Amino acid sequence: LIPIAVGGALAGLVLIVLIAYLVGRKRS
Amino acid sequence: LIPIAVGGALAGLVLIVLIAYLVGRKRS
Amino acid sequence: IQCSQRMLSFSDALLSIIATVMILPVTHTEISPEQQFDRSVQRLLATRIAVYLMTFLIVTVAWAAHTRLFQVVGKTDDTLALLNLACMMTITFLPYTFSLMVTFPDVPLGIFLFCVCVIAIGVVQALIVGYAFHFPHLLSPQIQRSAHRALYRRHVLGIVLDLHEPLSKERVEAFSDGVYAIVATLLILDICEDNVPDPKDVKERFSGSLVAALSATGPRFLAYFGSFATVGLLWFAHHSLFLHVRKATRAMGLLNTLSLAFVGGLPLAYQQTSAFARQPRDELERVRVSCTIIFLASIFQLAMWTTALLHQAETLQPSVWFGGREHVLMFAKLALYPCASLLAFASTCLLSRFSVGIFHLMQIAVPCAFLLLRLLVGLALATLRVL
Amino acid sequence: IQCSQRMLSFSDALLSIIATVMILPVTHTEISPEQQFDRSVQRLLATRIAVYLMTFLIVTVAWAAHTRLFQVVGKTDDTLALLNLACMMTITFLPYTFSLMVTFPDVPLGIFLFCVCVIAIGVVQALIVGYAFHFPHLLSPQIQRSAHRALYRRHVLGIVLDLHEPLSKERVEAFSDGVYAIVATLLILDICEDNVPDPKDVKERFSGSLVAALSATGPRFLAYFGSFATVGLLWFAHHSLFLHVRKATRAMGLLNTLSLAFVGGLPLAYQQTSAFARQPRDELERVRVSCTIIFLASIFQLAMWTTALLHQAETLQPSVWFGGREHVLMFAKLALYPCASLLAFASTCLLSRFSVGIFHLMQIAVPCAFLLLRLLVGLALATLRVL
Repeated sequence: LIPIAVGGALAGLVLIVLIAYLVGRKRS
Repeated sequence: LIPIAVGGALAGLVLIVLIAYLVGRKRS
Repeated sequence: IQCSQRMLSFSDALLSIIATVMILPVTHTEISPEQQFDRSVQRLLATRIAVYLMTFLIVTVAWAAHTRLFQVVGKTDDTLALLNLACMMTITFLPYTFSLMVTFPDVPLGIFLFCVCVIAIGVVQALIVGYAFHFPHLLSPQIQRSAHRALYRRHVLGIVLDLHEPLSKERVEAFSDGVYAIVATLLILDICEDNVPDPKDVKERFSGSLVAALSATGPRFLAYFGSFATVGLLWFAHHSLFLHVRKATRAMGLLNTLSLAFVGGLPLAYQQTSAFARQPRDELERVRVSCTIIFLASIFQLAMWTTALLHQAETLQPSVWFGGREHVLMFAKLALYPCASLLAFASTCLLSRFSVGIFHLMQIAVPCAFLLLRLLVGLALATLRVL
Repeated sequence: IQCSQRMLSFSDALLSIIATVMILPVTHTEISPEQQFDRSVQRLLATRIAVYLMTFLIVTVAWAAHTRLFQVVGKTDDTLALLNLACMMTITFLPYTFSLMVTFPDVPLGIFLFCVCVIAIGVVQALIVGYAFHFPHLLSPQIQRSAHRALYRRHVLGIVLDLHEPLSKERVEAFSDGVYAIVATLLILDICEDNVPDPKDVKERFSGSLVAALSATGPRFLAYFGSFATVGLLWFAHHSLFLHVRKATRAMGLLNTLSLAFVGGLPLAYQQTSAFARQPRDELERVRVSCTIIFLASIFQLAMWTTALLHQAETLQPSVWFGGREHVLMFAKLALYPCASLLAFASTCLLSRFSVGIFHLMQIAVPCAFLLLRLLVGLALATLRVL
């Protein structure tokens, strides 16, 4: 059912947040 | 009836405001 | 360690909401059924108004205590923010508990619950005081500069467990703005909640003519227009007054509290005044009620300015002192509304049958008078200079 | 000519109220009748939620336009205050008109009325722009220092009739505080309105035992407790974040708008979660809904801070830069809620039958974690320093 799919969407959101943070760190 | 009496109470309120203003003016 | 401005602003918003909560039952009341069921409905309405006034005053007292407490405390940290949140949460219960107490005076449970709420507020404020005084750098500069701080650590605790004293001008402004904003938009909330034409409603009664269904509800829209205009102009007067204040005293705070408490009733007055009765005598009475409410609202702003004038030499900006560059304009600006409301009232006695129209005309007159106030003051002073 | 701070604060309060107005129908909804009338009630509920979201976004756009307009305009006078009041009054109609339009899409009257409201807002803002540029001393220092002001007099008019641009940090804080305060105390208003035990109610059902009547309404009190706690802690995270910002960009504003829009739904989530169903599977679904709403609310605050980190070199205070004295603490503080909400969600799949208890335990865990966050961060960093 959907619960795992919406959880995956949440995981994707946190992943884009993480990639933004890592990009900022690399830019320094 | 009361309307004139309550209007007189309103007049008394504005009168105390006026006396406060005049006291302040006199104190200067 | 960071500035505490924003947390106090948030607390003021919460306190405005909590203080004005009990107005909703009054406006959501069963306003006017025909054939005069007043003989029994007016007891309910008066009870609701009394509860509103009492709860507003209690919450204002709590807000004043909070303002003093965070006047002695200068800075804030992660812990003080959470403690303040706890204090706000416990404050939010005062209206419901007071209403429960008044509803069931014989049962001791309500009184006990009210006492519990008050004790909780006191305990949390005492915890904040202790935390602040355990870390000296958080107190205000004056307190931590002084060597008697040891006595104050117990003094403020004794307070939390006179007219010349200062209040925080910023917090007075914030709380007043919150209350004015809540009241001004008070009866658009219900319009949005329940006044959108139902498809079936228009289909049956109005045969699908949406315009007819919309026009059927004109009176409440007009009441909202009038209420918002009046409350906004009262706020404008308040804002103009307080732009010229250096320090706010406790007497000014009390007068401001009375002004706000009486301002709160305007939405009900306008709702009733547009709640047309069966015969015009009731309409004249409604106009009288609206005029007296407006006068009571504004006369206390005027009284606040006059009270501050008594110590203008220290309390006010020089520009408003006697003989100042804007003293006359300030007096006229603050006196406008009381004069118009009083004249509208008196018209009901002297020119009764035209008084409803005079009230409508006054609603249009006051805003324009405010808009041109400087020009009209200049004109009048120029004319009277050589008389 | 006086500072415009207070008028902008009042406008922000009004805008918060107007934006959050349409939440009331959602919480005042017919929450849960047994035997699953959902098959027809859920269309109504979804329509109401969609209307809420759309109206909130529209009013936020209007607020952003206002913030920019009074960013170019620096000072205020008696005329600008009244013009701003007119602008606010015309803004207040957007929710009702939008709801009317969506209610009757086929009838052109609703669309026409919405267009009328938008045109009125634009016209009033154009009047403010013209008045400001007709009197140079009111504009901000930068504009009136520049010699190209002639072009700007038309440019801003063209705007009122991109991610790197600045917003007013003060107005972002004010609007966010207004929305947070409105939402946090959202479902105590209805408790006060309709949840005081009626004397006859206790007399008949509870045989006069006021305590039994009071305990009959425990679930709504518990829902209010949880809602206020969660919203207050979210505001605490927001406040801690924004204490460390030098400048706010449009991307940060958009992320903040999303965060607030999703924050608005928490009262409904808690009301439903305490609206116990007939069987526990619905309870698990309710817990899942609450967890996802909380995660959506907080992940956007975290995203806002990360977006600001991309230009920290100019946007943030030095203390939060990479390698700063509080960078790690800030990251942990902003990441706390998303982590707890995500784990509570996942528990429903991995440890389902204990997930309701885990949600209750998380509600107690998060506040304590915030309270001790500095100490726990120090401990974890000390442990990991030599690993």
